[PDB]
Amino acid sequence: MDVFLMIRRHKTTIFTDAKESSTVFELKRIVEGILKRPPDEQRLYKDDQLLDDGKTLGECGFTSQTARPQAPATVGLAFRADDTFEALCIEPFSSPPELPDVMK
Amino acid sequence: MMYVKLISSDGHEFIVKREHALTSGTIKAMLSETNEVNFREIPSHVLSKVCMYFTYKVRYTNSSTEIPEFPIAPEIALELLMAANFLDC
Amino acid sequence: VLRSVNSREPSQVIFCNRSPRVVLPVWLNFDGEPQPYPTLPPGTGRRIHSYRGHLWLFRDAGTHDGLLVNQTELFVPSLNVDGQPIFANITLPVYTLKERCLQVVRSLVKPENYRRLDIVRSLYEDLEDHPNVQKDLERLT
Ligand SMILES: Cc1ncsc1-c1cc2c(cc1F)[C@@H](NC(=O)[C@@H]1C[C@@H](O)CN1C(=O)[C@@H](NC(=O)C1(F)CC1)C(C)(C)C)CCC2
Repeated sequence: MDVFLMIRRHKTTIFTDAKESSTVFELKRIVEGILKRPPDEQRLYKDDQLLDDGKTLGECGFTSQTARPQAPATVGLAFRADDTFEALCIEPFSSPPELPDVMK
Repeated sequence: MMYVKLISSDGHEFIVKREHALTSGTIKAMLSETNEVNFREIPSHVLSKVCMYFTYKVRYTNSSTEIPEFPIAPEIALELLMAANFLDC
Repeated sequence: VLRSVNSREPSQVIFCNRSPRVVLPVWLNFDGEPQPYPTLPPGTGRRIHSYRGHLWLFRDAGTHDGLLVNQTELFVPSLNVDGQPIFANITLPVYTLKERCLQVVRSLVKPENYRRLDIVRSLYEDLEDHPNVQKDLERLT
């Protein structure tokens, strides 16, 4: 069962897929391969909840029917900048304009 | 795998698999020699939907399995169309 | 050119809507004219009586958007083997992003106000060209 995810840190957004049986650590290995920073310097989050590396994505709520290809689930990323880890910050996308009158 | 970066007009950088992005010949030509492509006229709330469409197309092309609708919120429907019209997606 | 063969040979078919759209079944008569049939709500299946050699295409009932039957545009009932009816599986095609956006905007904008939108005139012309079975049949031929 494939799950589709957005790993988001600041204005960086990674679109990727994994298995529901895959662990958070494998997701971190993918993030390492992309952004070149080791898993021990990474911290992953579902909402405001820290994710343990040993748990599978399904246990942490990432199921194939909530993490859809046409509607992927959001996974927050936080990096260790120095001795301390940074706070979880995900910059929101731009806001759409007001709906035109002809569509309203 | 191989990843490329697509930057919106408002600075959001989306990292997507190369194979998923190469479905569009527009992105394929825009790459050629580069793994980074900047879209100065496409905002993030539209380009994110574009990447979602990339994933959706790669997953559901050639499926007997019931294909779900691709959702488009009204508030972005216009701009996405323009983006699509400019990229032939 | 595209027309049904008057075989007079029966073939029982299962119209299976595996799409989230209200499906209109269109049979092509012996003269090549599209004929509308009763609609199917989303996720529903009907057992019909049709004939071998007959031509069927499937549309969105409200918008006339093209739909796929058994992963192709046209369905022709065949011989029933061991009393088993023939499945016609109506699914959503993988639309281009432009066609999906056009569908959404058409569903949101009255045809009167297409020109009032702030888009390129090319796109007005594209909006007005909303799905039509006859033009699709002509191009096919
Ligand atoms: C319930 C329903 N929900 C979605 S659709 C549907 C449906 C319902 C019905 C038919 C077809 C349908 F989809 C009906 N079935 C047909 O009308 C079939 C379809 C096509 O094969 C043509 N046809 C015929 O009977 C034609 N007859 C012949 O060709 C000959 F008998 C000389 C050989 C016709 C010229 C009388 C129209 C039967 C009555 C009800």
